[PDB]
Amino acid sequence: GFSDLRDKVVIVTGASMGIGRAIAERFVDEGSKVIDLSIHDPGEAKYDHIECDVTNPDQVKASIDHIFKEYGSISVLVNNAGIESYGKIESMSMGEWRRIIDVNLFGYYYASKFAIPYMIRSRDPSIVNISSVQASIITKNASAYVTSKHAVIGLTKSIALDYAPLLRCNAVCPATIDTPLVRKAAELEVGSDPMRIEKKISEWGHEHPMQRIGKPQEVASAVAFLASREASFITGTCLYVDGGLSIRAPISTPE
Amino acid sequence: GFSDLRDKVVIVTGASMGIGRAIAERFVDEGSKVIDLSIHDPGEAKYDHIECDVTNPDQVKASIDHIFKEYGSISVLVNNAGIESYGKIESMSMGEWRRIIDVNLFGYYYASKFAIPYMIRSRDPSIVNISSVQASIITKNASAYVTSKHAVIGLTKSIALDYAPLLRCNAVCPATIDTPLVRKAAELEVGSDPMRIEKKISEWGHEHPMQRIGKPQEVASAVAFLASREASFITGTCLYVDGGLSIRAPISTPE
Amino acid sequence: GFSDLRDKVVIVTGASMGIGRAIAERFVDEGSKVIDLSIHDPGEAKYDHIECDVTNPDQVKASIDHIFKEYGSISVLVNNAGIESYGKIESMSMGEWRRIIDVNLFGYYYASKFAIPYMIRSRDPSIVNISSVQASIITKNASAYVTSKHAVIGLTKSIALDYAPLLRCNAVCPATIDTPLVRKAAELEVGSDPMRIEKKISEWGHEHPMQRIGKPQEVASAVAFLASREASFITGTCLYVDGGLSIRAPISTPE
Amino acid sequence: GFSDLRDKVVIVTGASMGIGRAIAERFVDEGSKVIDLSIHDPGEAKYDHIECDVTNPDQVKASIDHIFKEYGSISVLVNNAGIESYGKIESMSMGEWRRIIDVNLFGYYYASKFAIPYMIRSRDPSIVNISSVQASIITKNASAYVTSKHAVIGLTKSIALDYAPLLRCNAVCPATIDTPLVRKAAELEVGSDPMRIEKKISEWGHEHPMQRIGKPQEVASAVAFLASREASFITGTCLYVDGGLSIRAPISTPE
Repeated sequence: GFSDLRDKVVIVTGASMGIGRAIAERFVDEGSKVIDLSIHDPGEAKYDHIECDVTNPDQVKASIDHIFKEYGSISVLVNNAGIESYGKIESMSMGEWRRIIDVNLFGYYYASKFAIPYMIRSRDPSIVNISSVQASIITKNASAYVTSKHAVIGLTKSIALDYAPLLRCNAVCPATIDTPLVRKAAELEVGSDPMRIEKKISEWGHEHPMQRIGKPQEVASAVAFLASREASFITGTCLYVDGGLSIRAPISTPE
Repeated sequence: GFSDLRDKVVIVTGASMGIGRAIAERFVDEGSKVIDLSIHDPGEAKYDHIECDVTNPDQVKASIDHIFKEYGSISVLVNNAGIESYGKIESMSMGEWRRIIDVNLFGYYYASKFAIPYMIRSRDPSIVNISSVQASIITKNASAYVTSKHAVIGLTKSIALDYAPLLRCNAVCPATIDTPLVRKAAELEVGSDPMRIEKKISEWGHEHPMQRIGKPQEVASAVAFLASREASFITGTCLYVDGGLSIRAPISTPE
Repeated sequence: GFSDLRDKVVIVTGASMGIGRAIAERFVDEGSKVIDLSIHDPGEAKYDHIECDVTNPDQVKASIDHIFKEYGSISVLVNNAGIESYGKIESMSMGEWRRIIDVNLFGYYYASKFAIPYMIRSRDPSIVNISSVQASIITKNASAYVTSKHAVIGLTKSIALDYAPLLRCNAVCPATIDTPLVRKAAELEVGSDPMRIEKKISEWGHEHPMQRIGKPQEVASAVAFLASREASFITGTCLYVDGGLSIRAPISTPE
Repeated sequence: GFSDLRDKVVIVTGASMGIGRAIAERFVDEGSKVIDLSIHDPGEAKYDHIECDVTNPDQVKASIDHIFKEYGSISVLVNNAGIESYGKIESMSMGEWRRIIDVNLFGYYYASKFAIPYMIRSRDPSIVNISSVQASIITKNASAYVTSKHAVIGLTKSIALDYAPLLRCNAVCPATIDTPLVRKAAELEVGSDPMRIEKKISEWGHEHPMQRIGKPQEVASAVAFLASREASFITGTCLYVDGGLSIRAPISTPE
């Protein structure tokens, strides 16, 4: 582990499930003081939780003031809350398309905007944004999702450049990870039959050079590294946690 | 020139000045039937113009519907309309930040969403999105702008993947170009002295390996190429027109 | 076409077949004075040919002096000559691995090294290096090939930076193109049966968003553009001619 | 620290000084059994050393064979040995240019080629190649160096794709780091005045958003992370340790 994360105040958005939850759980294991900002209840959890809608600037600011005055500081902000729906730019309603941008992008902008003034009062604060391997190689009929993930990269670089050297800001670009959302994605394609869903997830896993999809904990490992002093000279980049997906051309060669 | 562009219907957003105007004029010179969609009147111009605010999806749709009925088709759409304001995430109001995203990203989404259905009714239609070199290397205190330009790359890949092989979609990533916006950016730093401004612009020029800033017609050449059949197997990419800016590290070496 | 290429002296290496030949043929159509530098005879061709081994620095220099003194100048150098063989870093002999680097990299370095002193005496000389989409997304068991293609990108950037603004240097990154080499690649996998080879090539084509492999002429179009004045502010980049291959993740989504 | 590294056999090339020495010392601190393969003796060090010229494949193979017989396995290989000389493609002799490629690229190919067969006999082996920020943004008159660093990225992807999921392979892309090589690079520009040298180094430091150059231990932190199980789903990528250098455009904006 990273001993410097102990006792540090860490905020994770959208951590009541999946990747966000594995991230919150890793920081708890690192001895940090973790606060989950999300609309859903994480139920039984080793970390604190605050009902908060990341797209509601008034709720976000208030939740961040509560954390700072209650804890005394904020060292790490992990922007993770996000969503996805499918459809061509032609069929998906404009409302649904803007909503995806609002959650996946504006939610990061709001949390970052209000947390930064408090974070820079701490020693070496760090922000980690969860993007996607789709900030590079993309999927079909995911216009809004793909756009928001590219936008997150731009926000990450600009925050990194605007606040260096006091604060660092990096992104994590995961490929297919074993989460409920990915489970839903499979289902929306092969039905509710959980065994077919397993064959589907397996097909995706085999497209990754590592021959399997990733685990939430593996994304959390990258987040913990980037948030620690071990990444002291690392800022403005995306650490790809994709089992080699982004460097693989789907073209066979003689074996 | 690119002969296949003659007589084809080409829509260019924000073509009343700068890069947009240079793009419209190049297509006119190619013999294309050009329509400018912007809020400002380009005065005496060889291309057609329709008053249109790209952040208004209803006006965008109406404008595009009208063009199709009046001209019979739409083969090329060039999304160029954009704006830039400066400020740290903490100082720029949320409204202004959001307004930059509205024009720079949603404007491209709206124009694309409504033109595509018509475009796929023509032979090998093409869309070219003007992004920026800042889709890779960025400037300070330009959070909203930088974010919007990264987002445009995502939208570009999505459209390219969603509609290939029927329609192609690419972007152009310009570095510093001689336009009113850029002259204004310099003025915001050095004042109205045409001598002190030329100095600031010459400074930026010397930062580019080509030792000068680009000309609008140079960006227009890249747009015409990508919109033409000379780029029939090119889709989903960004053609950098940056005089080498994006590949230069600002670290001296012996000489 | 690009009227500025007329009467210009253009050198193309490895142009007795495939991509290199389509490139030579395009410049001839542009009215340029084309000279093919290759070890094989292009037979009946509308352009000049000089028996030359690109890996032989003495042969390269001599061939370039012959061209310059005979023609009076050199405006464009297209480095294309290359090769490929398959095998894990473990099985392929070291001799075969170095040979691939020698042809795909050192051959570009030699031709560039000797042509540059003559080119910079011309107005706006241009160099175009043929790399590959594998300078980004790669194939398996192609260690030496993939490495050489990444190296070509580095050589391109450095030549661009070292000689700007007098001379420009760019690369073209093609994906699967209909060439004899690609035909051989298929065969080495599915046998000599030309019909199975067709089903194989078709499978590759369908992996590209454009749903087909590229044509040599389409690569030549990109080369002609980059070599012309239309690309006057373009230097140090790679123009991807990949039908969208490099931006596509091999992950299905709900349709 | 990364507990899984304790007791594992780690080979580091060019670990007698600078980044290489910092990497060896970090692994020693992790409890690993470290062996340095270089031509220079690291003097009194906690890690083991074997006299070895990485451009000699026979000596590399012999050294690696010996390590495996003496230690029982090899879990990590860190390719770091490298050199840098400056000069325009026209002035640097072909021999020196080629020598840079021999050490910087072939040295990595040789060490990897001979260690891999042994490495796949251990549990989750890992290779980390030290590339450079110049695999993206480059410096002038560093043709061979820049070319070699791009090539290293290609070799890295290939190894990653060829041996996944058994073995992982990633690279680290360091910007300016405080090492003897860098101090020497500065001296080549400003002389031996420790005051004038510190000035040159401070100049380079201010070019990085972090406002300082990196420390060798910071590069070592990234290497240890990638070599550990904390990066089990990370392969084929380059982790940039550049203090933000690669995402900064050298163009001023109002403030």
